[PDB]
Amino acid sequence: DDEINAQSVWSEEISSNYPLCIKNLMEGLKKNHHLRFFGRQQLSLFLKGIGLSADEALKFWSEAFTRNGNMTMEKFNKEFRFSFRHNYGLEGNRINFKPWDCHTILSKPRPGRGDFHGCPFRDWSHERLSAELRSMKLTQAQIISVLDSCQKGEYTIACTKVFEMTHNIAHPNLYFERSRQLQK
Ligand code: SF4
Repeated sequence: DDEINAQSVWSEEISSNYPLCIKNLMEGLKKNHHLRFFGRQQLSLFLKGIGLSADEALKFWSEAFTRNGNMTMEKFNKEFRFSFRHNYGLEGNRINFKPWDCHTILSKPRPGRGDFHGCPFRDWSHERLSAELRSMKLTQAQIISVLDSCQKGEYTIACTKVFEMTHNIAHPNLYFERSRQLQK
């Protein structure tokens, strides 16, 4: 827990290793203090996969959902705590839910307005992808290549390109582990 914990998953150091879908889910969680079912699962299970303990997860999710009076701790405990515990098996269900790979994520129903699950390389506009990638210090040429992949429907290749351009068999947790190790 000294490395991956409820507080460190909000740090720049750890979050620099997230792929765009996880970055998007964290941003929606930060802005809205809530995520709908599909994004709640995609993000909760990705964090379980990178080693966030069950105890630190309940800290992370309860703090994020109750921020700025968005809901009382009571409402969190009555309406969400069970669902988050179930993702770790804490309520006695003997299923160890596995993190979603890219194919699984792309296969979920496409996000609509207010949703943050899915794959930004498919689900975002070029304008929104361009700005996000500019903010990650990518150049014009580099962004055009990434978008070429997006236009061909080759989302996991576009993601791989972004990994390659931001560092000096398709799975968000694999992106995280590969990026974290280059960070060490
Ligand atoms: S390709 Fe996979 S890891 Fe990359 S942004 Fe899309 S769903 Fe996430």
